[PDB]
Amino acid sequence: AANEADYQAKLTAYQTELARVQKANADAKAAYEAAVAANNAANAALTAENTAIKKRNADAKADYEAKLAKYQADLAKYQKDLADYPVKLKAYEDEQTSIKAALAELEKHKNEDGNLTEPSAQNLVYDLEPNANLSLTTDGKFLKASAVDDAFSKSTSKAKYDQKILQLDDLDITNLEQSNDVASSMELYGNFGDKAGWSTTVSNNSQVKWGSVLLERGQSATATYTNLQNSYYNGKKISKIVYKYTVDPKSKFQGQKVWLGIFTDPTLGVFASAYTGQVEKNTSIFIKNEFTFYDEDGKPINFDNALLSVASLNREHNSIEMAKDYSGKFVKISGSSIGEKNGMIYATDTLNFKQGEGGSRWTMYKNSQAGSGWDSSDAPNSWYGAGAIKMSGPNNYVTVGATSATNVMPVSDMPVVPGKDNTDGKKPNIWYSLNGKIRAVNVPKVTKEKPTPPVKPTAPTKPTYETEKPLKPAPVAPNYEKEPTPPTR
Ligand SMILES: [Ca+2]
Repeated sequence: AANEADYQAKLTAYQTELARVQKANADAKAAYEAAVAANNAANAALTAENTAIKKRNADAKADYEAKLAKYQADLAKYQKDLADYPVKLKAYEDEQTSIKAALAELEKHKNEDGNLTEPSAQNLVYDLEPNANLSLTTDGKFLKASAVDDAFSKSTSKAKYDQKILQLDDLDITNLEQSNDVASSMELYGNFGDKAGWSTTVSNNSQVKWGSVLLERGQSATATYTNLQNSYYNGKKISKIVYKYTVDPKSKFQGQKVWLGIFTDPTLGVFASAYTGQVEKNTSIFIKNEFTFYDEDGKPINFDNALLSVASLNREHNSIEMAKDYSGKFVKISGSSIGEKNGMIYATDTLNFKQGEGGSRWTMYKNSQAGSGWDSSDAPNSWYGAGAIKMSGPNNYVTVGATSATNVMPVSDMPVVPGKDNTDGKKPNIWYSLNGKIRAVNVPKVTKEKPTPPVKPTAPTKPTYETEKPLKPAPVAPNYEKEPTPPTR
């Protein structure tokens, strides 16, 4: 019995100790598991973070190399321009000095025939653009090329048409006023394509193409000319021109419609007509012109006394072609029949159709007389029917048109041409163009652009790389203590 009691006492001690050791390990395991949880959360986040870090460094690297490609190019252009700067500037200064001297010399002849009364250089080179592209908007009607062709083949222009000639001033617009003549967009017509061997009254040294529209008073067509290759302002390339043509409500042509033929070559101008087959007395047709020239960057060019040519201002015994309501200042060419009166530019004192008639000095068309044929782009004395307008600013305008003489002055103030009636009706149409082809003689031209100081590009900011962090090592397994040995009797 004594042993048994002893054994039981030892047994109790064992059981209690065993319990302690177990609870101790259980708590030890609880901690280990908690450590494992944290370690796993740390690595999981560390992995996802390292992956992200890997991505960012890749992007930063790529974006950087992308900036270097652009930099490498801009830097190459900068160094090149800086190298050329002095040579370009020299050409500029040299020409400016040359122009200054030419102008001083011209001062001595400013009152001689063909000379601009107020000596000036022409900083606007704008006179030939055969490859120009035309795009039109309008609040009027676009006319099918086939409709224009059919119109030329009928009525008053038929005789010429059958002779392979497109006589614009004979075109009867009566046949362009039907709904079936309206096109869904601009269409070109002229002596090209299947009519490449035909003649037109617009030019006799080149093929011409034009888009057509039918407009009423107050309606307009806005032409955007691009792909210009030979035009400049102060030597800087002119890449685009936006020109808006509006039918002047004050036009007195009979009827409500006007045919507008806009040539793809902007320097060729436009043909405007309300001619319906018969001449009209007390008639007129005026077209308002609003235009802006743009540089290569699409920025409007702010003219500084550019010279706009206003030529071929015909004045017959019963008809006056004129320019009015214009921006800028009129500059007269000495000896020219063209002057300014009552805010209008035209042959103010004499006619200019035939020498000896109405005080005209020369005949507009070629004949047996010396100096005849002044009305042509190449005539040496084409200045006889021309003048100029000095313009400044990015937005300029001028209204050009033809009107019966009786609308401008009483018959009593008119030149008399024996055998001709000054009240004779006329056709309400006109061809005209506004460009930089000044007809005055020896006008100095600006061809060298003043270079701007090259702007050095900035090397791209170095990429910011981040390092990936080392993954955390797993927790160490705890060393659980042994359990006591049960006692024996
Ligand atoms: Ca003319």
